[PDB]
Amino acid sequence: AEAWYNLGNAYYKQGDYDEAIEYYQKALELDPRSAEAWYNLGNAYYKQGDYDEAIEYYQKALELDPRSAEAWYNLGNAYYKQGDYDEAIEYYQKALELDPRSAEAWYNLGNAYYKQGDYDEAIEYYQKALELDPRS
Ligand SMILES: [Cl-]
Ligand SMILES: [Cl-]
Ligand SMILES: [Cl-]
Ligand SMILES: [Cl-]
Repeated sequence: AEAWYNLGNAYYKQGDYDEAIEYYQKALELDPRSAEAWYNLGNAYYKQGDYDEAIEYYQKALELDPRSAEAWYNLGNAYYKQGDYDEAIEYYQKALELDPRSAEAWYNLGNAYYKQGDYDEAIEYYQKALELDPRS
């Protein structure tokens, strides 16, 4: 499983996402408990703009490792890309539970409320993002 997974990563690093997907799937066929293989398979589909597959595979990663702030944040991003702003808020909130000092998560939480027309909530979360990164 380790050699298929790292072959997938060597493709992913070059932006060869079709091949990354092929080889991550071979890794998972052999070891389906690898949170990291599911998460990176999700990432390869995300990079291709296939958000339905990204969401499916991030959800599997997070079943195996619910302490992955990165998987929560990227699941929020995949739902944001689909215009599902309440699910973006749901998963950004989980990422911030695990890393309250993530300027990126505060900012994207702000952008989900902005897309809903809740501009005062957006202001609140952009203010938190700027408390952490005043040069953004
Ligand atoms: Cl992970
Ligand atoms: Cl889940
Ligand atoms: Cl929604
Ligand atoms: Cl919160």
